[PDB]
Amino acid sequence: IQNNERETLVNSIKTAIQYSKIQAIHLGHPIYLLPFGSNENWSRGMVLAKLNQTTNKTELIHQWQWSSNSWNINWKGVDSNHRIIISNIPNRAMSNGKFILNNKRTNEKVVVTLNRLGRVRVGGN
Repeated sequence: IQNNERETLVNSIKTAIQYSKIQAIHLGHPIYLLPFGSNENWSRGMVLAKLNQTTNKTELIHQWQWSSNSWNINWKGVDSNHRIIISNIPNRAMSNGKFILNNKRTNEKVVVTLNRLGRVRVGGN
C-alpha cells in the first residue's frame, strides 16, 4: 500500500508541460499554459490554451485538475504573469520558475524543478 498522493502532483506537473511543448511545435505558433481559473493561484489545476489567430478566441486544449485539495501550488516564477508561454521550438521554451508544493496540515514541501535541459555542462578540468 503506497497510495502517496505526493508524487502524483509532481509526475503530473512535469508531465503537463511536456505534453504542451508539442502543442506548440505542431501549430507553428506558441501556446499559453494558464492555471485553472487564473485569478487566484495555480492551486486548482492547469489548462493548456491556444489562441486561434483567425477567430480571436482562446481554445482550451487540455485540463489537469488536481482532485486532491492538499497541495498549495506556489509558482516561484521570475515573471509576475501566471502564463507559461510555450515557444513552438525545442530550444527556446523554458520559463524560469519552480512550483513549490506545500501541504499545510502535514508540513511537507515539494520543489518541482523544471530542469528540462538535457545539455550536459561539459567543460572545466
